[PDB]
Parts: sequence; structure tokens; C-alpha cells
Amino acid sequence: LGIPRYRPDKAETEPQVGTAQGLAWTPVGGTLLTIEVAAVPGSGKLSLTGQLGEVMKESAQAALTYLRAHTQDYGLPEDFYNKVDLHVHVPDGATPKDGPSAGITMATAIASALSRRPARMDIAMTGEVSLRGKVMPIGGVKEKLLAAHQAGIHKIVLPKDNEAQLEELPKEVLEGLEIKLVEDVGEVLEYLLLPEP
Amino acid sequence: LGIPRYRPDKAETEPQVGTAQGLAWTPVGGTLLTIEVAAVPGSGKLSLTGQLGEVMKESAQAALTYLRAHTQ
Amino acid sequence: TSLGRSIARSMNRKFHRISLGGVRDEAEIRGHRRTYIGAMPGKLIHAMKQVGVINPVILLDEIDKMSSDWRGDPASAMLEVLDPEQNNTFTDHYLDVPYDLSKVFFITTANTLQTIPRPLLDRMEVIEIPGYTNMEKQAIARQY
Amino acid sequence: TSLGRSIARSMNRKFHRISLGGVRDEAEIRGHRRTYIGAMPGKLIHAMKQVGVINPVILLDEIDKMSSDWRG
Amino acid sequence: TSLGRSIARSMNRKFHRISLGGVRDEAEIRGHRRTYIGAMPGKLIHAMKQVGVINPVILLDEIDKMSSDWRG
Repeated sequence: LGIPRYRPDKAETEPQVGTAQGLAWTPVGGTLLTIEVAAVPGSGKLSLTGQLGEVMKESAQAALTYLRAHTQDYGLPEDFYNKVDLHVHVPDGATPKDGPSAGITMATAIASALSRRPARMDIAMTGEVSLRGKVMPIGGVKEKLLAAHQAGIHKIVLPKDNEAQLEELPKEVLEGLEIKLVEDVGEVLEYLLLPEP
Repeated sequence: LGIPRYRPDKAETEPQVGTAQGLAWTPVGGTLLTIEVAAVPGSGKLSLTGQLGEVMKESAQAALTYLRAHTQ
Repeated sequence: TSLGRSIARSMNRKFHRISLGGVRDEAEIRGHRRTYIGAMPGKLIHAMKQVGVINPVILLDEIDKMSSDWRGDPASAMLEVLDPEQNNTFTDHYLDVPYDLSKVFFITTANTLQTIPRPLLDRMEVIEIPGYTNMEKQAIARQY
Repeated sequence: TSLGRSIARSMNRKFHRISLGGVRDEAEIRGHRRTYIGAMPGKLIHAMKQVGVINPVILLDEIDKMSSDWRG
Repeated sequence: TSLGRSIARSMNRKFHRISLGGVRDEAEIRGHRRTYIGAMPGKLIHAMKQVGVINPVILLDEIDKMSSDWRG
């Protein structure tokens, strides 16, 4: 056959400040996107890159506020809304999954840029977001867990109310993936970056 | 019928810290509207999110003003 | 500019220059939404209409001199343009499929190292071109 | 204006004028979309259509009095 | 206007009026596309249909408010 087209294990996350992998959605077979967030010193404006959706910008406001409430949880800087414009790189933009799928991934990657601290790898995640730090449940997790099983990713983290969806599908894929239940975005923060601040 | 999709005749929400629920009428029959309001240290500006008309700013200004008569 | 023409002299393809000065908005570069009479594509697509191929020798004029009075940067879109793969993700304000600039060769023209965009400090190697010597000016004089 | 006219006497070919005041459309300079009856060439081309030979002396009156507006 | 009417009395000419404030094209005072009926000439030419002399006094009303929006 010659040349492979498809990648090895996570060799573009490689636990990183600027980038973070996140599971993504197509109804023809799921995928996973490494979102790239860089924190550059500027004037506190916003950017969007990837022919994106405005609701991603909205969730950036939300998770941005979640940072603005918890800087001393992570030693984060106390002014970046006037000092840092943000060039979030998600891939291909406003999802045909209408609105969000992995807002918690974007929040972790944006927090990774504001920390300049590395991520972790061999972890994938997807979820919906909110202002008060409440991860909101997802529907039909099979495609994300399929492609992560195809990604050789075995630590995959989910919203807490989807815990009853373990009881429906074949467990033989499920138990071969490690589960750490979360309800809050700060939980996937402290379980997704390499350092705690 | 599988796993229960909702609360059983709603009995707990771990009561409201910073939010509130809203009766409306969508024309397919109305719904709850749990509103989210976020408060940072900021600069006296205002943020409205969630596809809102200017009427919401007017109400917000009014409600804020009523609070401005009701601080102490 | 003549150096870029000389690169085109190496490669035998179409040549072009267009100003990144005189930009204050994204919707000058891309088109506008079809939302009034006269919705036309911006500077980029018509600049591609200038070029008979999808492999030109592109010069970009005054990349260190731009403006944007709104959200984000067009220099972000210049990083998008610079990448052939991000030309499959290149945003369009009038069209709806990200036009591919793969074979479109890329060299830009600037005057400053101080004002260069931070979203374009990646993938750029700032090489200072010195001025010209009296000896050099006489050489260029009597020769060319 | 008389410098243009007297040079036109000197080289012995026809003077002309066209103002550049007011024009804001590039399609006012260029043609109009030949896609229905009602499309016009620009008054530059009309001013070419007045002079009946292909070597005139066109004067561009006050070239700094146009503007950058829509359709190019 | 009655000034000009006093003049037209004095000069054996048949006075006319046609307003101008409120045209934006060269299609109304100019000809239209002579390829269908509806191609009616100028207000001036309407007067030259009305007046029986080749030398009338044509009052020209309100040129300060006439504009151009359509091309021409």
C-alpha cells in the first residue's frame, strides 16, 4: 500500500500550551479537532480563525468570565481583557451539530494560552457549556467514542448527566476507555493541563 | 421505556445561586427560560447575550434602575 | 519588487502586487454579504481574477501597513492565505467555499520589522536589506 | 484650459474634456453590465466616442475630485 | 414668473413653463429607448409641440432641487 494517510497517536497535541485536541462531530463518522489558542499581548479584543461560528465567540466570553472569576485558582493574570487579543484556532467552524460540541475543550485550550502551561495528551473530551461553569449534557456519544477508539485515545471525559448512557451501548468498547466523571469545566482543567496552576 | 429523561415531577434544583427560570410562550407552547446573568469586576458597561432585542436592554436598564433605588 | 520579478524570472509564472495598505476592514479584502445592490467580492478574489492561473508569483505590498477597526485581524487571514491548507479553511464574506491558494507562490514586501503582525511573526524570517553604497550606486549607475 | 487648447493647436489634433468631479462608481468609469438594455460605457468611453479618431488629447478635469464608493 | 410673462408680452412670444425639481435621469427631458411606445421626448420638446413658434421663452423652474440618482 505504500504511504499512510492517517496519523499515529497524539503527535500534534504533545502536551502543549498552544494546542488542545477535542472530539468532533460528523453524522457520517466522527472526527476530533485540535484547537489552537495563542495568547498574544494586545488590547483585549477578540479574533476568530477557521471560518467560525459566533457562538464559539460567545462561549469564549463565557469561559473567559469563568477565568475572570477564578484567576487565583490558577494564578492567572488579572487583566487580559484589555491586554490580550485572542486568535483562537478551531478548524472548520460553525458546526452542523448546531452550536457547540466541545466547549469544554475550547475553555481548556484558552485557559492553556492564558496559563502558558502545557496540556495533557491521551485525553479527549466533548461537552456543552454555560456561564456558571456547568457542563451541559450531550446526545449520542457513540461517534466521539468511536473515533477516539480509532484515535487510540483511552481517557475520554464526559458530562456527569450522560452517566446513564453507559447502560445502553456495548460495554466492550466502553470499559477499554478510562472514565473520569466531570460536571464542571474546572474539573477538566485540573485533569487536562500538565500543571495545576 | 429506558432511563428517565427528566425529573420526576420536579422536586430539586439545588436552589438558585445566581440564576432564575422564566415562563414564556413559544407559539408551540411555552417553556421555562432559566436565565443566566454573569457579574465580573468590570467598567459599568453592559452585556446582553442570547439573541435579545433592545427591549431587553430597556428592561435591564429599568430593572437595574429599580435596584439603584433599592441598594441599601 | 524587481527581486520578486526576478523570482518570477526563475519560475516562468504570472506575477502580481497588491497593496495591504489602504485596508481598514475585512470586507474590503473579502466581499460583502449579498445584502444590498452591488455585492461584489473583495480584493482577493478579483486579484485572483487578475491571475490567469492558480500558480502565480505573488508579491504583497505593505504587509506591515494595514488597519482593521473591527474584530480580529486580517493578518490572521494573511496567515490563512499563507497556508495552502488554511485556504481550504479561508473565510469568505461573499462567496461560500474557501478558495485554495496552494500553488500560489508567496513572497511579500514590507518596510518595517517593528510593526509586523504578531499573527504573522510565525513563518516569517525578517532579513534586513541594507541600503546602497556610493560605490554600489555608481556600479548600478554605469551598469544599468 | 488654454494651455490644453494651445497645445492642441500646436500638435494639430483635437482637444477634448471630461470632468472628474462627482464620479464615485468605477462602473461609472468603466462600462455597465451588458446584460440588459440600459447598459452604458463610462463617460470616459463616451468622451472617446465624441472624438472620431484614435489619437486625441484628453484632459482630465480635476482628477482629485472623485471618491471611493461602491461597485468598485 | 410674471416678470418673464411681462417680457413675453413685450416680445411677441408664447410663454411656457416646465418644472425641473424632481427628475434624476436623462430619460425624461432626454429621449427614452425608442424601441417601444413610451419613448416620449423632453418637457422642452413637449413645449415645442405646444408652442407654434421656433422662438419661445422657456421658463426654467427650480434647478437647485433637481438631482441625478440613476446613471445619466
